Amino acid sequence: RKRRRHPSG
Amino acid sequence: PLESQYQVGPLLSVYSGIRVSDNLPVAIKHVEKDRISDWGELTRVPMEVVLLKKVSSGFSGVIRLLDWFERPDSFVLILERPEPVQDLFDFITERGALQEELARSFFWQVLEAVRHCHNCGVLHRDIKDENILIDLNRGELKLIDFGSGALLKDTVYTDFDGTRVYSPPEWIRYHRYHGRSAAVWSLGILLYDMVCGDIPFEHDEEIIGGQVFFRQRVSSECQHLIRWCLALRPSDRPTFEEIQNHPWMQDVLLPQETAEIHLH
Ligand SMILES: O=C(O)c1ccc(Cc2coc3cc(O)ccc23)cc1
Repeated sequence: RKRRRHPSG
Repeated sequence: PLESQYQVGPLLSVYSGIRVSDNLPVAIKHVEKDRISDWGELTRVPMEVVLLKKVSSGFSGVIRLLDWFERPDSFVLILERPEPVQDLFDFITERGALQEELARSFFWQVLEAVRHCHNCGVLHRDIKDENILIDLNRGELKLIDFGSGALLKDTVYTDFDGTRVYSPPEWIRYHRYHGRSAAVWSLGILLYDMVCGDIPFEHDEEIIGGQVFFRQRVSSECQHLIRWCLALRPSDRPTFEEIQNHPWMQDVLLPQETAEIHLH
C-alpha cells in the first residue's frame, strides 16, 4: 500500500 | 545583515545553517512575499512570524524562532535545528506501525505542544507527522511549520490551507470549522497514523463517511480514543482534557525514557 506525503500550502 | 551572521548550508525552501556567533545549528526558512496568505503586525510581517513569536519560549515542544529578516521579495526565518533529528513521517515509514507505548509517548508530547500553542493564542491548523520532528537523543518531539496557522479564535473559520487528508469532515462538507475541534480531528488522524503505520483516509468520501477500519492490531482502549477524536460531529469530539484523561493515555513515558527504550 502506497504511503505518501500530502502537501498543504 | 543575514549573510554575515550565519553560515548557510545546502538545502534540507529550508537550508541547513550554523550561527557564526556560537556555531549553533539553525534552519534557514525562506518564504516568498508573493505567496503569503495572511499578514499580521507585531511592523507588518507574515502571520507565520506572528504565531512563531507568540509560541516562542522555554517550552521545547514547539520549534523556536531565533530571528527573522525582511528582504525585498521574501522573509527569512532563522529556526532552531535539533540534531540528530528525523521527522515523524520518515520515522513511521521506516519503522512501520509504532508500539503503543511509543505512540503514547509521542502523542502525549504532541498534545502538550498543541496545548502550548492554544495557550499562546495560536492555532496550528496543519498537525501531521510531516510537521513533527523527533529529537532522537532526547526523545523530545517538536511541532514545526506554522505556515498554515492562524490566531486562535472561538468563532467559525471559513478558510483553510493545511493538509486535506487531516482536515475534518465539517470542512469537507461545509467549508467551516472551529479551531479546537478541528485540531482534535487531526490528532485522531495522527494517532491512527502512529499505531497503524499510515493515515486512515485518502479521499473526501472516506473523511465524511464516518467508518474507521484498523489495519493493524490496536488495543480496544486506543481504538476507542481514535474513534472518539474522529467523531463526525465536532461537538462529539473529546476536549484536550478528555484526551489526556483517557485510559489509554495513562502512565506515559518520560522523554528520556522514550529515547533510551525506543530511539537509542
Ligand atoms: O517550517 C518550519 O517551521 C521548519 C522547517 C524545517 C525545520 C528544520 C529541520 C531540520 O531537520 C529537518 C528534517 C525534516 O524532515 C524536516 C525539517 C527539518 C524546522 C522548522
